[PDB]
Amino acid sequence: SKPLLKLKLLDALRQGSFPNLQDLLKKQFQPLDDPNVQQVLHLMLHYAVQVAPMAVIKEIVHHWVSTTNTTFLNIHLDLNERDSNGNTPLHIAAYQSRGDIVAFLLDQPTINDCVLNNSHLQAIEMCKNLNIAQMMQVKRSTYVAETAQEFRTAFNNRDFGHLESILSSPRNAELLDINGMDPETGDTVLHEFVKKRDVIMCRWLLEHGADPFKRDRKGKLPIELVKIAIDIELKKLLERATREQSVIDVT
Amino acid sequence: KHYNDGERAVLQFGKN
Repeated sequence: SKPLLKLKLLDALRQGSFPNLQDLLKKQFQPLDDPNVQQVLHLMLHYAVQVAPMAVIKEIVHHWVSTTNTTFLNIHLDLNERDSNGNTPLHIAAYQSRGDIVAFLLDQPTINDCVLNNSHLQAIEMCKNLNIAQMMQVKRSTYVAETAQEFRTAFNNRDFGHLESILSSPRNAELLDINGMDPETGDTVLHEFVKKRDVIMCRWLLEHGADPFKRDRKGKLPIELVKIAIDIELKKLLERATREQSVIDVT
Repeated sequence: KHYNDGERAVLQFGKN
Protein backbone atom coordinates (compact mmCIF):
# COMPACT_ATOMS: atom_id res chain seq x y z
CA SER A 1 0.00 0.00 0.00
CA LYS A 2 3.11 2.17 0.61
CA PRO A 3 2.05 5.62 2.08
CA LEU A 4 -1.74 5.47 2.17
CA LEU A 5 -1.02 3.09 5.04
CA LYS A 6 0.00 6.32 6.79
CA LEU A 7 -3.32 7.87 5.74
CA LYS A 8 -5.33 4.87 6.93
CA LEU A 9 -3.57 5.09 10.29
CA LEU A 10 -3.51 8.89 10.57
CA ASP A 11 -7.24 8.73 9.90
CA ALA A 12 -7.94 5.96 12.41
CA LEU A 13 -6.20 7.93 15.16
CA ARG A 14 -7.99 11.11 14.11
CA GLN A 15 -11.39 9.55 14.84
CA GLY A 16 -10.61 8.56 18.40
CA SER A 17 -11.94 5.07 19.12
CA PHE A 18 -9.25 2.66 20.28
CA PRO A 19 -11.49 -0.27 19.23
CA ASN A 20 -11.92 1.41 15.85
CA LEU A 21 -8.14 1.75 15.64
CA GLN A 22 -7.64 -1.95 16.33
CA ASP A 23 -10.32 -2.86 13.80
CA LEU A 24 -8.33 -0.94 11.16
CA LEU A 25 -4.97 -2.53 12.00
CA LYS A 26 -6.62 -5.96 12.28
CA LYS A 27 -8.02 -5.98 8.73
CA GLN A 28 -5.79 -3.53 6.85
CA PHE A 29 -2.21 -4.00 8.16
CA GLN A 30 -1.80 -7.51 6.73
CA PRO A 31 0.62 -8.96 6.18
CA LEU A 32 2.24 -7.90 9.47
CA ASP A 33 5.68 -9.20 8.45
CA ASP A 34 6.20 -7.19 5.26
CA PRO A 35 8.50 -4.31 6.26
CA ASN A 36 6.26 -1.57 4.89
CA VAL A 37 3.61 -2.44 7.48
CA GLN A 38 6.08 -2.71 10.36
CA GLN A 39 7.64 0.66 9.49
CA VAL A 40 4.38 2.63 9.37
CA LEU A 41 3.08 0.67 12.36
CA HIS A 42 6.03 1.69 14.55
CA LEU A 43 5.38 5.37 13.84
CA MET A 44 1.97 5.02 15.52
CA LEU A 45 2.99 6.92 18.65
CA HIS A 46 4.43 9.87 16.74
CA TYR A 47 1.17 9.91 14.79
CA ALA A 48 -1.03 9.80 17.90
CA VAL A 49 0.48 12.88 19.53
CA GLN A 50 -0.21 14.96 16.41
CA VAL A 51 -3.81 14.08 15.56
CA ALA A 52 -5.26 11.71 18.11
CA PRO A 53 -7.42 12.72 21.09
CA MET A 54 -5.98 12.25 24.55
CA ALA A 55 -7.73 9.06 25.64
CA VAL A 56 -6.58 7.19 22.51
CA ILE A 57 -2.98 7.93 23.48
CA LYS A 58 -3.41 6.52 26.99
CA GLU A 59 -5.16 3.48 25.54
CA ILE A 60 -2.36 2.98 23.01
CA VAL A 61 0.28 3.39 25.73
CA HIS A 62 -1.31 1.30 28.51
CA HIS A 63 -1.78 -1.55 25.99
CA TRP A 64 1.28 -1.83 23.77
CA VAL A 65 4.14 0.20 25.33
CA SER A 66 7.01 -1.45 27.25
CA THR A 67 4.79 -4.40 28.14
CA THR A 68 5.09 -8.15 27.63
CA ASN A 69 1.38 -8.88 28.28
CA THR A 70 1.13 -10.58 24.83
CA THR A 71 -0.72 -7.43 23.64
CA PHE A 72 -2.87 -7.94 20.54
CA LEU A 73 -1.31 -8.21 17.08
CA ASN A 74 1.96 -8.95 18.92
CA ILE A 75 2.50 -5.20 18.66
CA HIS A 76 5.19 -3.79 20.97
CA LEU A 77 5.73 -0.02 20.92
CA ASP A 78 8.99 1.57 22.04
CA LEU A 79 8.07 4.76 23.87
CA ASN A 80 11.24 6.51 22.69
CA GLU A 81 11.34 5.32 19.08
CA ARG A 82 13.10 7.65 16.66
CA ASP A 83 11.65 9.33 13.53
CA SER A 84 13.37 9.37 10.18
CA ASN A 85 14.28 12.81 11.57
CA GLY A 86 15.48 11.24 14.83
CA ASN A 87 12.64 12.64 16.96
CA THR A 88 10.66 10.86 19.68
CA PRO A 89 6.92 11.21 20.38
CA LEU A 90 7.98 13.50 23.23
CA HIS A 91 9.71 15.69 20.61
CA ILE A 92 6.64 16.10 18.38
CA ALA A 93 4.38 16.60 21.40
CA ALA A 94 6.63 19.41 22.59
CA TYR A 95 7.23 20.87 19.11
CA GLN A 96 3.51 21.36 18.55
CA SER A 97 3.11 23.00 21.99
CA ARG A 98 0.62 20.27 22.92
CA GLY A 99 1.42 20.56 26.60
CA ASP A 100 -1.09 18.26 28.31
CA ILE A 101 0.52 15.44 26.30
CA VAL A 102 4.13 16.38 27.12
CA ALA A 103 2.95 15.90 30.71
CA PHE A 104 1.53 12.39 30.27
CA LEU A 105 4.65 11.27 28.36
CA LEU A 106 7.05 12.45 31.09
CA ASP A 107 5.02 10.62 33.76
CA GLN A 108 5.53 7.23 32.08
CA PRO A 109 8.05 4.84 33.66
CA THR A 110 10.29 4.25 30.63
CA ILE A 111 10.26 7.82 29.24
CA ASN A 112 13.70 8.99 28.15
CA ASP A 113 13.64 12.79 27.86
CA CYS A 114 17.35 13.04 27.02
CA VAL A 115 17.28 11.55 23.53
CA LEU A 116 19.06 13.48 20.80
CA ASN A 117 17.49 13.69 17.36
CA ASN A 118 19.28 14.12 14.03
CA SER A 119 19.69 17.85 14.74
CA HIS A 120 21.27 17.01 18.14
CA LEU A 121 18.42 18.48 20.20
CA GLN A 122 16.71 17.36 23.38
CA ALA A 123 12.94 17.02 23.30
CA ILE A 124 12.73 20.07 25.56
CA GLU A 125 14.25 22.37 22.91
CA MET A 126 11.57 21.85 20.26
CA CYS A 127 8.75 23.71 21.99
CA LYS A 128 7.92 27.38 21.54
CA ASN A 129 5.80 28.05 24.64
CA LEU A 130 8.00 28.74 27.66
CA ASN A 131 5.20 27.54 29.96
CA ILE A 132 5.63 24.11 28.36
CA ALA A 133 9.42 24.20 28.66
CA GLN A 134 9.25 25.15 32.34
CA MET A 135 6.94 22.25 33.21
CA MET A 136 9.27 20.00 31.23
CA GLN A 137 12.33 21.36 33.05
CA VAL A 138 10.50 21.08 36.39
CA LYS A 139 9.63 17.43 35.76
CA ARG A 140 13.24 16.45 35.12
CA SER A 141 14.11 18.13 38.44
CA THR A 142 11.52 16.04 40.28
CA TYR A 143 12.54 12.79 38.58
CA VAL A 144 16.25 13.22 39.33
CA ALA A 145 15.31 14.14 42.89
CA GLU A 146 13.07 11.10 43.40
CA THR A 147 15.50 8.72 41.68
CA ALA A 148 18.56 9.95 43.60
CA GLN A 149 16.71 9.12 46.81
CA GLU A 150 15.85 5.64 45.51
CA PHE A 151 19.54 5.26 44.68
CA ARG A 152 20.65 6.16 48.21
CA THR A 153 18.00 3.92 49.78
CA ALA A 154 19.03 0.99 47.58
CA PHE A 155 22.63 1.28 48.77
CA ASN A 156 21.65 1.60 52.43
CA ASN A 157 19.49 -1.53 52.26
CA ARG A 158 22.05 -3.24 49.98
CA ASP A 159 19.17 -3.90 47.55
CA PHE A 160 21.35 -5.31 44.78
CA GLY A 161 18.44 -6.02 42.45
CA HIS A 162 17.12 -2.47 42.70
CA LEU A 163 20.52 -0.98 41.86
CA GLU A 164 20.80 -2.96 38.62
CA SER A 165 17.26 -1.77 37.87
CA ILE A 166 18.24 1.89 38.16
CA LEU A 167 21.47 1.82 36.15
CA SER A 168 19.74 -0.13 33.36
CA SER A 169 17.30 2.72 32.66
CA PRO A 170 19.08 4.82 30.00
CA ARG A 171 17.50 8.07 31.17
CA ASN A 172 19.17 7.34 34.51
CA ALA A 173 22.55 6.60 32.90
CA GLU A 174 22.42 10.16 31.51
CA LEU A 175 21.27 11.96 34.71
CA LEU A 176 22.96 10.02 37.51
CA ASP A 177 26.59 9.80 38.60
CA ILE A 178 27.77 6.73 40.51
CA ASN A 179 30.92 8.59 41.64
CA GLY A 180 29.63 11.94 43.01
CA MET A 181 30.72 12.79 46.55
CA ASP A 182 28.34 12.91 49.48
CA PRO A 183 28.03 16.69 49.98
CA GLU A 184 28.93 16.77 53.66
CA THR A 185 31.34 13.81 53.79
CA GLY A 186 34.20 12.50 51.63
CA ASP A 187 32.74 10.39 49.94
CA THR A 188 32.07 8.34 46.83
CA VAL A 189 30.09 5.14 47.27
CA LEU A 190 33.32 3.20 46.83
CA HIS A 191 34.95 4.83 49.89
CA GLU A 192 31.77 4.44 51.95
CA PHE A 193 31.68 0.70 51.23
CA VAL A 194 35.40 0.04 51.38
CA LYS A 195 35.14 1.39 54.94
CA LYS A 196 32.38 -1.06 55.84
CA ARG A 197 34.71 -3.69 54.32
CA ASP A 198 31.78 -4.92 52.20
CA VAL A 199 33.57 -6.97 49.56
CA ILE A 200 30.43 -8.09 47.70
CA MET A 201 29.20 -4.50 47.23
CA CYS A 202 32.61 -3.10 46.26
CA ARG A 203 32.97 -5.73 43.54
CA TRP A 204 29.49 -4.83 42.28
CA LEU A 205 30.43 -1.14 42.29
CA LEU A 206 33.71 -1.71 40.45
CA GLU A 207 31.81 -3.27 37.54
CA HIS A 208 29.27 -0.44 37.18
CA GLY A 209 31.68 2.44 36.64
CA ALA A 210 32.86 3.70 40.04
CA ASP A 211 36.51 4.45 39.31
CA PRO A 212 39.07 3.47 41.98
CA PHE A 213 41.12 6.65 41.43
CA LYS A 214 38.69 9.22 42.87
CA ARG A 215 40.05 10.64 46.11
CA ASP A 216 37.85 11.69 48.98
CA ARG A 217 38.35 15.19 50.36
CA LYS A 218 41.34 13.82 52.28
CA GLY A 219 43.52 12.78 49.32
CA LYS A 220 43.11 9.11 50.27
CA LEU A 221 42.00 7.08 47.27
CA PRO A 222 40.05 3.87 48.07
CA ILE A 223 43.01 1.46 48.24
CA GLU A 224 44.49 3.50 51.11
CA LEU A 225 41.60 2.68 53.47
CA VAL A 226 43.06 -0.67 54.55
CA LYS A 227 39.68 -12.35 60.61
CA ILE A 228 41.74 -9.98 58.45
CA ALA A 229 41.40 -12.26 55.41
CA ILE A 230 38.53 -9.94 54.44
CA ASP A 231 40.91 -6.95 54.23
CA ILE A 232 43.35 -8.57 51.81
CA GLU A 233 40.36 -9.49 49.63
CA LEU A 234 39.57 -5.81 49.07
CA LYS A 235 43.25 -4.86 48.80
CA LYS A 236 43.80 -7.40 46.02
CA LEU A 237 40.42 -6.48 44.51
CA LEU A 238 41.35 -2.84 43.93
CA GLU A 239 44.86 -3.73 42.75
CA ARG A 240 43.31 -5.80 39.95
CA ALA A 241 40.82 -3.02 39.12
CA THR A 242 43.35 -0.18 38.80
CA ARG A 243 45.60 -2.33 36.58
CA GLU A 244 42.71 -2.49 34.09
CA GLN A 245 42.33 1.30 33.85
CA SER A 246 46.07 1.76 33.24
CA VAL A 247 45.79 -0.33 30.05
CA ILE A 248 43.78 2.38 28.25
CA ASP A 249 46.57 4.88 29.02
CA VAL A 250 48.93 3.08 26.66
CA THR A 251 51.54 5.88 26.90
CA LYS B 1 23.05 19.64 59.45
CA HIS B 2 22.85 22.00 56.42
CA TYR B 3 21.15 19.59 53.99
CA ASN B 4 18.24 17.29 54.79
CA ASP B 5 18.43 13.63 53.77
CA GLY B 6 16.92 13.58 50.26
CA GLU B 7 18.37 16.83 48.95
CA ARG B 8 21.64 15.38 50.30
CA ALA B 9 21.24 12.46 47.87
CA VAL B 10 20.49 14.84 44.98
CA LEU B 11 23.85 16.56 45.41
CA GLN B 12 25.61 13.18 45.59
CA PHE B 13 24.01 11.15 42.79
CA GLY B 14 22.75 14.01 40.65
CA LYS B 15 24.71 15.08 37.60
CA ASN B 16 23.62 18.73 37.03
